[PDB]
Amino acid sequence: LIPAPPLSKVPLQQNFQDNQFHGKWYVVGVAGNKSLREDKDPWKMYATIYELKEDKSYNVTSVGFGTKKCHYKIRTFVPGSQPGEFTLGRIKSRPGRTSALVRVVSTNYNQHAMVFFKVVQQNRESFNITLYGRTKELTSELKENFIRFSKSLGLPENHIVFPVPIDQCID
Amino acid sequence: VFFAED
Repeated sequence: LIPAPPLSKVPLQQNFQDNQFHGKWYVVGVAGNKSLREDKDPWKMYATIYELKEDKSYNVTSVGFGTKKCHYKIRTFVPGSQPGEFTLGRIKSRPGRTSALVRVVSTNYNQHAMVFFKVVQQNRESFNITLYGRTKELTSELKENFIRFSKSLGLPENHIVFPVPIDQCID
Repeated sequence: VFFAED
């Protein structure tokens, strides 16, 4: 586990606009602090829909393809300490569960976003940077920039994955 | 399936 960077190293998108970040995004890159065993099945692209509600939370629905069937994951992101930051969950961690901090590093709303997450699940800590696109196409100059940003947070290139584009389940 | 984000 590479240690998570201090939040002073993680930019926050200026003048974040929640109603423009709304909608469907594909997970087109991920860089995270664990592992990566080459002896596996390739990680398939999935989609996340951020639906902004009048109470300024997002209802966040992911859809993806397993082996044979579609899967869904639904949860709420609530505004954090400043615009572009969120935490997981309406009520803070019930019985035994997951907590997360979310910071939108950069977005232009109609093409891509880079979003930093720190997560605890079953007392285990991890972090990732997720690269989102409004379309599935990922070109080389954006792959290069995502690798550079990931390296700036302490992650080397072997911890960076560009999920395989697929048609099942996600559109 | 949901290997990124939260």
